[PDB]
Amino acid sequence: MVLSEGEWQLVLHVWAKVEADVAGHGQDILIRLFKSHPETLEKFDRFKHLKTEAEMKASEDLKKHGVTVLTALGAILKKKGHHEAELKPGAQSHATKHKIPIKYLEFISEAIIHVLHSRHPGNFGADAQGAMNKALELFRKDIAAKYKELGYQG
Ligand code: HEM
Repeated sequence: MVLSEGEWQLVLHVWAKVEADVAGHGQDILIRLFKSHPETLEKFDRFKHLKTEAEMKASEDLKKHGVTVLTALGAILKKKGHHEAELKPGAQSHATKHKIPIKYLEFISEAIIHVLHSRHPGNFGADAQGAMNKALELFRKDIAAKYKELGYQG
């Protein structure tokens, strides 16, 4: 698939807002993922022990990881589809070290859309959400194709 320039503009316009507070958005998103799909928490040996949202909010370690996740995703989005090289080392770690099924990448995609919709309603109307959704679908498809080349396709 290919996003048009106007689609990339809607994505990067809301992303610019997100970047005013990377740590707070990172936290909101991981917590939304873990609350909505608790099975995903099981993949993190680092956070497996957290029992409530309160504990999650208080974890500086979780917040640090949120920053890491959104910084990597932001570097990919800013490539506007030219992300081949950037994708490769994360596809390999997520496929053979962490073992993350594509299903779970769909789950964090939903969490991202939820949080942006809640925090940026004026910049995240139907057209901007449609563009972000296509950008995340592009990302998942390319990561799925890499998974296949690497032997996981899990
Ligand atoms: C937008 C999707 C995602 C991005 C951009 C992302 C990015 C990253 C980055 C940059 C790291 C650190 C370096 C590395 O190990 O590659 C990481 C580690 C990790 N990711 Fe992801 N990730 C994503 C989705 C997920 C999902 C959905 C899960 C699991 C449900 C997951 C599980 C992990 C685990 C287990 C680690 C290692 C945590 C530790 O430090 O112990 N990731 N991720």
